Amino acid sequence: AKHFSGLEEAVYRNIQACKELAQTTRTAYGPNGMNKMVINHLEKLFVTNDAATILRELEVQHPAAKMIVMASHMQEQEVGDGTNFVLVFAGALLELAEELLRIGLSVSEVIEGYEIACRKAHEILPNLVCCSAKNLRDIDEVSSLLRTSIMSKQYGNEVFLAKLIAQACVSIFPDSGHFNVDNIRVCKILGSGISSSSVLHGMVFKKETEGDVTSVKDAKIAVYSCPFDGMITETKGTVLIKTAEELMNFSKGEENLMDAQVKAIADTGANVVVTGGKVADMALHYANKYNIMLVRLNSKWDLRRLCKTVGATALPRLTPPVLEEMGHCDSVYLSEVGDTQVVVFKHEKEDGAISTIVLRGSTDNLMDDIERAVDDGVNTFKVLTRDKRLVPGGGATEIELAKQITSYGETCPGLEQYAIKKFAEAFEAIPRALAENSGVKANEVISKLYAVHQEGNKNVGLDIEAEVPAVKDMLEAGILDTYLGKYWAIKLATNAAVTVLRVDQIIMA
Amino acid sequence: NTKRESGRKVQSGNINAAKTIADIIRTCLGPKSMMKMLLDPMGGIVMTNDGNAILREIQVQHPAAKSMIEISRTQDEEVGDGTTSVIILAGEMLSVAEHFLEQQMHPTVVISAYRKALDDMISTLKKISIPVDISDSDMMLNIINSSITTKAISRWSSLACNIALDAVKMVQFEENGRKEIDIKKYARVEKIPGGIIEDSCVLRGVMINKDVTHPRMRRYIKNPRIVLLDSSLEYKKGESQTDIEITREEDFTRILQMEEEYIQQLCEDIIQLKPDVVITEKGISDLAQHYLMRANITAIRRVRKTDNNRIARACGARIVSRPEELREDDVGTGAGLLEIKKIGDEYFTFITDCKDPKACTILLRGASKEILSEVERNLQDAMQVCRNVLLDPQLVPGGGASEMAVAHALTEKSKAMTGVEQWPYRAVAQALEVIPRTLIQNCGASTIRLLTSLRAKHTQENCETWGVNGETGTLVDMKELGIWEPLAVKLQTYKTAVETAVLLLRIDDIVSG
Amino acid sequence: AEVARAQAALAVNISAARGLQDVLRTNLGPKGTMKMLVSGAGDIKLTKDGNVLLHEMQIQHPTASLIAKVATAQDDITGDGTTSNVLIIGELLKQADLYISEGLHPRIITEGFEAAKEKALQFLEEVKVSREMDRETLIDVARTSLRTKVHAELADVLTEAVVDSILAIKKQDEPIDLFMIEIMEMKHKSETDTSLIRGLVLDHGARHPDMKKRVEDAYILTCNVSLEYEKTEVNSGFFYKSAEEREKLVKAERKFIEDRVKKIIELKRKVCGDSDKGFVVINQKGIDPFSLDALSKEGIVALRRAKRRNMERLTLACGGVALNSFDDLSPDCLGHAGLVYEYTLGEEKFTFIEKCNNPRSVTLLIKGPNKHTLTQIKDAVRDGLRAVKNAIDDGCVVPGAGAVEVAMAEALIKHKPSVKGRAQLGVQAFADALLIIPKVLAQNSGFDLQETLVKIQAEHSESGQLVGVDLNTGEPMVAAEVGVWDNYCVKKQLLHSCTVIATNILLVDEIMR
Repeated sequence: AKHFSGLEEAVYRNIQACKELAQTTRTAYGPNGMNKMVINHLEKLFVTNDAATILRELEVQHPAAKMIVMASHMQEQEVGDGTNFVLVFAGALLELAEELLRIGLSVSEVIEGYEIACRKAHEILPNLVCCSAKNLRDIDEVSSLLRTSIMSKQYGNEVFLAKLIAQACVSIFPDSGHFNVDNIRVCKILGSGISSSSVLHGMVFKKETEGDVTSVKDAKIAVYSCPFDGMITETKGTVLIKTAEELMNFSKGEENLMDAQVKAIADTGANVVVTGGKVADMALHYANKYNIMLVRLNSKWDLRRLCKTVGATALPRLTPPVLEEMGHCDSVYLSEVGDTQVVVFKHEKEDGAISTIVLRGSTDNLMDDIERAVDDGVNTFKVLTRDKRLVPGGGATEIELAKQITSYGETCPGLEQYAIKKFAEAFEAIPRALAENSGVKANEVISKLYAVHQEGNKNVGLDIEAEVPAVKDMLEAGILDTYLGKYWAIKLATNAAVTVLRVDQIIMA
Repeated sequence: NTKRESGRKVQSGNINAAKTIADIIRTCLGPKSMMKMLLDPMGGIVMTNDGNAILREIQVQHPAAKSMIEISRTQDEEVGDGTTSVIILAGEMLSVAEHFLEQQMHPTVVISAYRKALDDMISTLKKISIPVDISDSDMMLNIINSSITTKAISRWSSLACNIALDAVKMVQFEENGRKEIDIKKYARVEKIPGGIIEDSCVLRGVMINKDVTHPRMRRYIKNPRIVLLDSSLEYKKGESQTDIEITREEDFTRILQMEEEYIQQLCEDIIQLKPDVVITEKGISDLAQHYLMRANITAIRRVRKTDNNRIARACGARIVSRPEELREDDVGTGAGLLEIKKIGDEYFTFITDCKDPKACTILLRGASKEILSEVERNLQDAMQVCRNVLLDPQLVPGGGASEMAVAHALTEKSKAMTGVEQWPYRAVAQALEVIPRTLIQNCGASTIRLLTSLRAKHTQENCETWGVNGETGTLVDMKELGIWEPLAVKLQTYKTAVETAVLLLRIDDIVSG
Repeated sequence: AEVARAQAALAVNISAARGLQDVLRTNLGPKGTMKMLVSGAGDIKLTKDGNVLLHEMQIQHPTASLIAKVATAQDDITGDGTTSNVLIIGELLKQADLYISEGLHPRIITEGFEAAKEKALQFLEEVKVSREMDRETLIDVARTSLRTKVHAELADVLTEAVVDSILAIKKQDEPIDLFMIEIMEMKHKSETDTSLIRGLVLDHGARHPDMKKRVEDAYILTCNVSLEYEKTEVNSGFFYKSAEEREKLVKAERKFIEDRVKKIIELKRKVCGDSDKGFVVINQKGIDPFSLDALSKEGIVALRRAKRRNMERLTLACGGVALNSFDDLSPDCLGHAGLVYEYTLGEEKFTFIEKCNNPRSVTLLIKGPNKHTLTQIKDAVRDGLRAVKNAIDDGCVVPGAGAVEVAMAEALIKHKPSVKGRAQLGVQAFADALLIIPKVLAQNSGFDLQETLVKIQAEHSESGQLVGVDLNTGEPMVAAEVGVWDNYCVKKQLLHSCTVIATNILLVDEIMR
């Protein structure tokens, strides 16, 4: 990648990673973010305060950033927040050592100072763990629990989403205690309000849904990418355009063709025949006359969505579905989902593992913002299934370690002494990532947070109370992190930065 | 078209190439040995003690650099070695005299000087050429390992010289040309892949690797009998011309089948007649030689008259139309051995053929397939010594004072032969002393004053036989140094070199196209 | 074309030699770092292995040729010393260049190198002791071996699994591991981890509930040319061409499936009884869900996707024979695996064929979520094993961590070569080239290299205490003490490639372009 050299990657590319990584947290992380416009090769305005998205929405021009970008993603994997953390925190890690270089402190030397401290962190981490809360059937406990993660990644409604997002994951598995990486596949539907966004379950086809409901109770489907446009391998679908008479004649044969089609599926049984392909006129009205449910123009996503929940496979060929190829759902029915009429399947006692939260608004950005938020809620649910542990929100938690980490550095010495106390500095950037996102200074806060001096309820969040920096109790605020997420957060950021600290510049043939 | 060129401009470009040609190898030549690297346009290193390599591999500088690789291959053919010598000697001899003498301005008095130094070479050579006995493979072995150690190899010097000793004697022309001048066609060199020097068998004759390609063929039969065509192969090579159909897949095949079936019946006419070998100089076909190999008849196929001719006398095989048709015989034994010796499953049939014209393709064995080449080269220039010492037991002690051995005798004759020619003679008197002094300059110390002391030692004590050591730079006996220089090599490299110099002296104009 | 001459022909050689060599000093020892080379793949390679980054991407140099030559064999011979083989010659050269910079012969300065390496090889032979094949004894080496190769925490975390691999050897004769390397890779939640498994493991398995988890009596049917065919050792053809052909093709597959599963199940019926003994077919392609189910209810353990190389170690582990069909077979060809197990960690189904009749193999499941991790943490395994195996492969080992380094340098007594300074100078750059091993380690930490190094000598200048740079702290240690020890193959061989390539420099006095 880089023919470039001259002690560049260390003194230079590493901070540029932090550059790319900063402000994508520091004004994007907190009780809220502050919007970051993005236009992909798919050209549209994408507002992302979520670390993972905007990172992947940008394309890495570094070997440097290339490494730790995943450390922020794997957090969204592992946690669902503290991804902006890895942006700021791991971004706040090495730029310290940028001094150590000009301080005349080596790489392999000062890594150790950073190395041992994550343990000391991971050793301090269980301390400031503040109580804990778990009921996987609580929407309420989980609502405030999903708050901290959506907050950082959502400028949209924190509480009502927390009411919606802690609904579905609790609602789709009512039991829970077993939770799927994807237990909720939101059905994104534009229109009405972001409040019109609601919580449904099972599968939803927002795609064109036709025929008619002959069973709202029974949901049986053979999921197909096969066109009923006249694509079937039973007979040979053959469209003849060579003469207008030929066109008219096959359409007549198309009635009996579709009679070989949606019949053959409901021959195995079916209600919705899930059609990822196309349906022509004589076929449509036949299946309308055959009175099978045709959801039409199904894209691969709703397939990939529905393909998992029923256990059936979308077929580009039309055949009568085998047991494997015919899906069943709890119930298939037409309900306005967030008050827009589309078909909504039911999988809950089906084993569920798909909730459909209709994500709404009058613009995609409304439907996209919560889309950034809801998964953090989906994420922290499993983070809840893993540990019940509550550790308060960001910016209160860091100061307690740092003070110890600093006194730890005091007990550290040997030339990594301050290299540990550097790690002690990587802490305060998180409340600063809130304070900067708020618009006041952490030095004040740091002054205050070591003035008020206690550590783990004392933090300023994104506020209009942040005119003057004003501390709130994170555990108490309804902003509730966990041990793991922080323990995950520290880990990768401590992991990815010290190893990109170990890099050299690239020789090229 | 219409063109004219001038003199020193064309004369200096000679040296301009000739010098650079002469340069790095004189550090590569002799015990002091260096790598002449080429940077490929491709960017790769090519590291040689040989100039022709880097020369050939790169842009050809027209007047001089085109000339020498030729006289190199002229020299490389002569004794087998000394391309490096010729190319450096000429450019050397082409340098100091010329401009000096060409500011004195004359082609010709320079030309006569080339011969006199080349003559002052000859005599004091053959004067100080030390006869070393061929009756002793030893007194060959002492000098034969000496010229296999020329630059980088003391290793294969042991084995390859062993192979070369009696081979050169065994090497014969087919005129009974002797065999002291013997070529590397009659010495023939084919390295045989794999095996090891412990596996090495001494083949003083030829290997016919065509002879046994499969165990079906005659093997370990003392001497073959090669039946050439003419009856045992009756004559039909043709085919019956069956119809062809592009429709059927089989009709394309059956026409080609009918072509091989007649030699199949010619090789069948061979089976009953029962040769041990059939040489088919027109050759045989694929399915036919199966029939050949039925009767234990090895087929030497599509082979020239002479390969058979030499091998026939070499392998001791008659030349007949048919075992029941008698012109009688060529030779029943030229070969005291038939060895079929295999590395891999391809049988390399090594037949040691006593004093036969043959190929004398001499079995040589490296530790692997690859280093066989150097062994061959170590075997080639080992034969060089033998053929040299078989030619002239006289050769000169070496380590480089041989190059002085002429140089100072020139200085005396410059004062003796005199004329105005002394000045070319004196200007060519200088050329021969840079090369050993370079070996001694590769040694450094004072390579200059030592050579003057050598130049003393030349006339003081000894011209060459007591010389200077090339990797040392002390007064040494080039006989006691054990580095022996073939007399003929001196007759060759110098001679060949002076001529390209006379050549590039002769041509002061080069028109292109 | 372009000829580079003399010191110009020398410069870029030693210039591209030492400088690029100097580029690499972030590494070599646990105080060394990783070095990032992004290949043309855009791959992030952070490596402390010298052998690696040479060939991958290296700034174009003619010198980039010979460096790729020597350190290859260094990883080939030992597996370590490769990160070492870099830093010797430049030191040697930077020191040697002076004499040439002082106008002395690369020729003569060559000859002190060659002369000096002996007494160090002697010293290596002298300063070594037998360091036994005991794992713990090899740990200290494996600890340290991977250190010169890679990072300590990575050098450490493998050292557990490392010597265990060479512990299971059969009295295998190799300096390196072949079959003890079974590389399984999983995307993990731990970047650096490796699951060490004895014997072969199969890349993927096939799990079924009726399919036996751990099969202690396992008659191994290796399988190929799968259920899609009907009692055929040859893979037949398919028609997917037309959407209609795809439909009529895949229905007969059941019968093709039916044959083999039948042939399978009744093969269990012969040898195993009905379900009475465990049984394993290993279907090295997919297993069709019928036979996936039908072999499972049979009692057979049907394994999906074993590699052809998994096939290779497969029948040796169970001591049986491979079959390319699913079909009734002589019971001997069914291999008996004292254990066939299948382990699913995440997505991958790891078949454990254990109690391998030949424990020629063990299995290393490489972990990382990230490529560069999965890339690199694999890398340390591969060189170190080869290195560390030398600790068991050679009962002799020799101290690492600088302990021996200052000793030969002290013992060299450069004036003892009195002959010229051919030797006496070339030995001087030698003791210099020796100590680059403590240098970079004393370098990479605080102080200086010398500042600690000059201790190391003055420390071991008190003789008999073999002292070196403490690997990480760049400060003195005795490497014999902890057992931090570089392979008898590491240290003995290393000087050889070092002396020759820097000599190759000195033998190139010209590079043409």
